Amino acid sequence: MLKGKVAVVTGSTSGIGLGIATALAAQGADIVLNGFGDAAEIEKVRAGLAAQHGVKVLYDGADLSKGEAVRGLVDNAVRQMGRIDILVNNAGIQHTALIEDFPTEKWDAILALNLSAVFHGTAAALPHMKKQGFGRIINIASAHGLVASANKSAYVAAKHGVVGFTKVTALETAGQGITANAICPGWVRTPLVEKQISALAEKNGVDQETAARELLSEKQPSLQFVTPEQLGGTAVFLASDAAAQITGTTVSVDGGWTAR
Amino acid sequence: MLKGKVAVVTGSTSGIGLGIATALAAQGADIVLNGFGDAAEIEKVRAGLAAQHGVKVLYDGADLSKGEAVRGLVDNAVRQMGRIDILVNNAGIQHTALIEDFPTEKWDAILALNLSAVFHGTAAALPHMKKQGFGRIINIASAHGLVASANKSAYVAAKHGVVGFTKVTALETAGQGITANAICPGWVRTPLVEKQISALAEKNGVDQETAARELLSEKQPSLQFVTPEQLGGTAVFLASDAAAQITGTTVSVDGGWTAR
Amino acid sequence: MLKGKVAVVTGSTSGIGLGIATALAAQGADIVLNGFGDAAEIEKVRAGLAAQHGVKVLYDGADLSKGEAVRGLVDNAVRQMGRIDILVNNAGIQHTALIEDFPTEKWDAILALNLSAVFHGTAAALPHMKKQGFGRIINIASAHGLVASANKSAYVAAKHGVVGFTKVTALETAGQGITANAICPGWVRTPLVEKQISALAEKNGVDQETAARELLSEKQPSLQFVTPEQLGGTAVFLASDAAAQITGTTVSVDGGWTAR
Amino acid sequence: MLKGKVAVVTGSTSGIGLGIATALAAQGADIVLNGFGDAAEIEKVRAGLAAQHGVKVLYDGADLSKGEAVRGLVDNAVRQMGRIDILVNNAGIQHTALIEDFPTEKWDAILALNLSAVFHGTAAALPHMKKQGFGRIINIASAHGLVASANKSAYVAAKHGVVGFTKVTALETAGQGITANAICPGWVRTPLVEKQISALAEKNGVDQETAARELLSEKQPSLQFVTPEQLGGTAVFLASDAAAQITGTTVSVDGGWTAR
Ligand SMILES: NC(=O)c1ccc[n+]([C@@H]2O[C@H](COP(=O)([O-])OP(=O)(O)OC[C@H]3O[C@@H](n4cnc5c(N)ncnc54)[C@H](O)[C@@H]3O)[C@@H](O)[C@H]2O)c1
Ligand SMILES: NC(=O)c1ccc[n+]([C@@H]2O[C@H](COP(=O)([O-])OP(=O)(O)OC[C@H]3O[C@@H](n4cnc5c(N)ncnc54)[C@H](O)[C@@H]3O)[C@@H](O)[C@H]2O)c1
Ligand SMILES: NC(=O)c1ccc[n+]([C@@H]2O[C@H](COP(=O)([O-])OP(=O)(O)OC[C@H]3O[C@@H](n4cnc5c(N)ncnc54)[C@H](O)[C@@H]3O)[C@@H](O)[C@H]2O)c1
Ligand SMILES: NC(=O)c1ccc[n+]([C@@H]2O[C@H](COP(=O)([O-])OP(=O)(O)OC[C@H]3O[C@@H](n4cnc5c(N)ncnc54)[C@H](O)[C@@H]3O)[C@@H](O)[C@H]2O)c1
Ligand SMILES: [Mg+2]
Ligand SMILES: [Mg+2]
Repeated sequence: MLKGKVAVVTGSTSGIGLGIATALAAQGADIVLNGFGDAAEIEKVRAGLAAQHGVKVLYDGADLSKGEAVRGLVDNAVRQMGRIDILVNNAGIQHTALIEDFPTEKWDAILALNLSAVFHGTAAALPHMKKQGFGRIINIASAHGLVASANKSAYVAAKHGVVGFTKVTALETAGQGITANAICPGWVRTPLVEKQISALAEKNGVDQETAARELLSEKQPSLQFVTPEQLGGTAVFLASDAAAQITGTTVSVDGGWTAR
Repeated sequence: MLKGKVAVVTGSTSGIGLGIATALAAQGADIVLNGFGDAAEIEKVRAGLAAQHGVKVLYDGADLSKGEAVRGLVDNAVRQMGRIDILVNNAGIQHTALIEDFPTEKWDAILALNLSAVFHGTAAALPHMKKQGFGRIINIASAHGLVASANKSAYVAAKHGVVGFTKVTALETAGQGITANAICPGWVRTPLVEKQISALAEKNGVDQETAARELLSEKQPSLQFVTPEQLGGTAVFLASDAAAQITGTTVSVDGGWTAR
Repeated sequence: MLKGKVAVVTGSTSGIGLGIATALAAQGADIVLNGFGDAAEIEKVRAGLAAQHGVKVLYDGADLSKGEAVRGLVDNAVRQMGRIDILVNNAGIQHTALIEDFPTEKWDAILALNLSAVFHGTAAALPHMKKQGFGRIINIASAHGLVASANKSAYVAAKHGVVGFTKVTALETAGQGITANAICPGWVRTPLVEKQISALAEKNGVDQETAARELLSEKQPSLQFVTPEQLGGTAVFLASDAAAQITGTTVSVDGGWTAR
Repeated sequence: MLKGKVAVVTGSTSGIGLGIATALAAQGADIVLNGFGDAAEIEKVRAGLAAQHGVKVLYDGADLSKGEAVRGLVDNAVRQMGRIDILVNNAGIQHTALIEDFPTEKWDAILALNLSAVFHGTAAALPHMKKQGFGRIINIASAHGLVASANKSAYVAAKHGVVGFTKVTALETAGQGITANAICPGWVRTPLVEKQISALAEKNGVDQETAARELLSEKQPSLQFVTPEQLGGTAVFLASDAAAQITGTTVSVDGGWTAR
């Protein structure tokens, strides 16, 4: 379990990040939620997790496109929660276009959130974790941090960068009670993916579910979506003492995507 | 938990395999132990696990250098235990030499046990797992399934081969309720490693613990050995429902060995 | 240019090996051919090659499924041709079946040729190359030495093993004027592949070309076959002085196969 | 040979880029040089290459930290040279510090040049290359695009990003006459590396060559630096027709660095 520990999960107001925050709360960790969406729904999520699991849950609406706001999220988590044991760098965005059609604003935004926010959050966390002699940094990269798809240049570059950055984090902290690893999921049916399902159904003139199956079949041999609950379990495992010597690596949760 | 499941762990009379078997037993799985050793000592291990964890524990001493014995171990497991849910292919040997000095006899032995036993065990298990709609194949590869060292050609080749074979097992079973993955440890201070520590101590004319630290420092950034307990916890995670979409991949438990 | 250097190409009587042997001949290297087939055609090829490029081209029908025959091929290349500069380990075979249906004989034969022949070939070549202070070992692995496909367990395992073995070869020879690398081709339209195209045509009820394009389309983004000519040019590059510090690595010639 | 072709080589006033430009000029390619340093020396280099190899050589001093300047470099190369056949994305910078000490300005500067300039350059080049039905994009990544070192977070992230980006480039252009690949060098003794040798020398209290040897032995099994001339040869090879199906891959020129 994780009783007495504090976890900050970026982009945990929905999707994968909410599944990870929920799993960590279920292990007894105090939680800092973060991310956008509807404020009433966010408060319900926050109060609900605290009540259900009997842990402290805070919400910090920092916009993680700004480096100082990311560092502020971590530093304020320590101020309010008293420590930071687990940092899950999860917030991310997507945009698809051919490289020559890829707007520079979109390239910049994807690098800022999907890559640079991992840097800033890690930089802010590490002095605390070093003083603690304990930390777990868990970066949510992607199958796209190990391999590529067409039309996803900024996202694939960013996710590859996160994988490299995770390795450096591990090497700088090796032996200090701190590990850093990157979870690399295949498809998870969140709004990030639903948008691309919708696009494919339009392009192909089929219904939504036919597009969903095709999207899966192209990439994911199992023909099964990964779930936020599975990814929460994986984060819980990396946070555990069994994973004390798992550091600087990727854990692919992808139904066979990268095996072929 | 793994109540009502049966796990076979090859080479589980000592070292890593025993740590894995013990961890799975503690989650409530029935266990088939395998490997060599003293009758009284093995029986104490077997009877002690059964009594401690309240599970059935069989010992089958089959020599896994012969394909027919490996398949017979899986057969005997199903015969005596009723089913097979988890196969951990762990038994392995080492031999160090320059490639041009490498005894063909040792090349052959290392491939037969370190690689071919995985094929034979997997082949025997899969029809059961496929009929059940459930299975977990957990191969114990190495950091040497992903990178190399000098003087370990048969071992690196076999372990690389295990990684490839794992991927194919996964693709053949995708979506069928079965996963196959390879745990890739760094240094674990078993007799397999102690022999190399001893060899270094004599070569460099220092004491055992200086040789121990140098063996670690050369490969493993954390400067800490991985433990059988940690690898057992890693196996338990791979066996769990959270890992239902982790397939065809490697899990490096190596203290940063492969990150640099 | 490779004037006054000697290259052994295993399995060079046909397909990829022939392409490599040719390209190296055209660079002024002495050749030892090897492989199976009508001895009249083999003299025609061997003579044609010797005449056209002004090089000594020998032939040796050694069956490389046997360790001592492989070690013989090399030593007899040295006795006859004076030296060995380039060893290309290329001979290999394929067999498709589910793991549980894979005959042990086929498993064993695929390992013996596709993997163990590389060990035996290398073990023999090394003493000469080392005393010479120059050598190039070029292993013909595959995309399947890096990723996997369903139904190719022995092939994928041996080919991963070659990649691993190549790395160890590099490390043991580092700085000694010798490099070892593995070329990893995607689909090359040889009989080894024609066989599989034919099977797919029958399975789907389509002509040979619809089957070929679909085979390509599945794996190879460029939708173009790799050629023995190209693989030959790749071998030539690896043999050049520019590649002096290219060691222990793979060169993927695969039209994008491993990129996604 | 590359007669009639135009190559743009970023940061080719010094080091690896100059080696690559030189190699390409020698094959008959017209060259656009770029980068900083002494203007009189740059002119000697530019006029020298032009006269030595009988090709047109232009200097464009665009500061590639600005995306518009990178696109301007490519667009003006097409304007002044008639076409663009080969784009070598080479310019890069280094800064070493622990993650928590790493200045944001240096993080941003490294991503902008070492990663974003690769996007901007590629984006400008692609419409031209697609029109022409021929293109070669050669990205100078690093061993640090595939593995990590402590204290190099921005550089390792950027270089991993370049490896990912190269893959997406390959997939988007697959079959169209264009390839995109990433050359991944180990140590090359440029001023980028000399600065590190100097810091090591002062850290350890040794002379420069003791520090050079130690920097070498830490990472590079061959104990030999890679040369700009070798990298030029590799670039030339990738520009060749033999590499027409080499796309979306890395070519490691690293003396065994990533093998272990
Ligand atoms: N869905 C998938 O198939 C998939 C697969 C692999 C990896 N990933 C990665 O998982 C992570 C989460 O993705 P998801 O699919 O759950 O997406 P999602 O859109 O459902 O969730 C994104 C979360 O990030 C938050 N967010 C977005 N911009 C933010 C900002 N500027 N500051 C703070 N928060 C911000 C959102 O409010 C939300 O909480 C991403 O990094 C994504 O790249 C997703
Ligand atoms: N110790 C390490 O640092 C390390 C690191 C990475 C991977 N590994 C791998 O982990 C596995 C276990 O290694 P370990 O260090 O615990 O070794 P170990 O020598 O301590 O134990 C090996 C086990 O396998 C059994 N065994 C040996 N030959 C057998 C045979 N022919 N048939 C049946 N059983 C046999 C032994 O009886 C013993 O139970 C091996 O596959 C090894 O390659 C070990
Ligand atoms: N064809 C492809 O798409 C492809 C792709 C990637 C890698 N490869 C690899 O390239 C290599 C050659 O393949 P290919 O397509 O040219 O096959 P091929 O069937 O066209 O040629 C096989 C060659 O090896 C020889 N050979 C077979 N068994 C031998 C033995 N026991 N001893 C000596 N020689 C023997 C044959 O005589 C022939 O010359 C193999 O290692 C294969 O795994 C092929
Ligand atoms: N030296 C090595 O060991 C090594 C190893 C692997 C990869 N690399 C990579 O090789 C590339 C070149 O490295 P090098 O060692 O030759 O370095 P170098 O410093 O000797 O050369 C760098 C070149 O880039 C130019 N440059 C710097 N900033 C620029 C800017 N804003 N706009 C345009 N040009 C600019 C410089 O003027 C110079 O021409 C880099 O991408 C580097 O990361 C270097
Ligand atoms: Mg793939
Ligand atoms: Mg390494």
